[PDB]
Amino acid sequence: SVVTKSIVNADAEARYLSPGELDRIKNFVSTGERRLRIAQTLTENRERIVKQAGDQLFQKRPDVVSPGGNAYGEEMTATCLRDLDYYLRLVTYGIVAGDVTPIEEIGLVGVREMYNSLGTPIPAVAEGIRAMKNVACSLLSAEDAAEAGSYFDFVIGAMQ
Amino acid sequence: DAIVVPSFAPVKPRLDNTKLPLLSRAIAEQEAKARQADPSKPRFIELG
Repeated sequence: SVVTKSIVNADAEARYLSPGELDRIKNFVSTGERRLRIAQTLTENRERIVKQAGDQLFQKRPDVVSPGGNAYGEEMTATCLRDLDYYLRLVTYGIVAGDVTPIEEIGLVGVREMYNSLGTPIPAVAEGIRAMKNVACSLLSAEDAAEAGSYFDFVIGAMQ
Repeated sequence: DAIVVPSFAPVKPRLDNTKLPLLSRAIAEQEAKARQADPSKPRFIELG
């Protein structure tokens, strides 16, 4: 969160929270309700967003869903979409927190280890998260879509 | 027999406001921002 990140950096200095840091907390706390609304819309349409992302990701990269790929068969395809759903849940968490530290902790640390062990192609996962970004942004208002794009962008940037 | 203070005459100000510096800045801003794109709205390319 904005609060914990500011507190941690202030802790490094051991100084009590600087006036600018406290003002940052004031800004974040004041805009929290709008953040809640963004997360609410994404979770309310969580099913539609995730399934559409699956359609678009498979269409960009048919090879992942082709025979001999990780997402072959209904069960394997469903697990791929479950991963997309997990990352959408993480994105809503990150929106509410106002920082990307929750997304990083839950899902992005060591993702390359996990996914190549599973055999899944990480760049294809990145394309899927990009599809999630586009779908969610289309649902969101222009002001809301700008911030949600940043939270999705950390995920795709880590994936690379 | 004359009245030194006949009555106090109203005056029409010479300097018209909404040309004064502060309102002029604000009038420019409201007009220009209205013509520009609108935050927090789904349809913005439709509007003329």
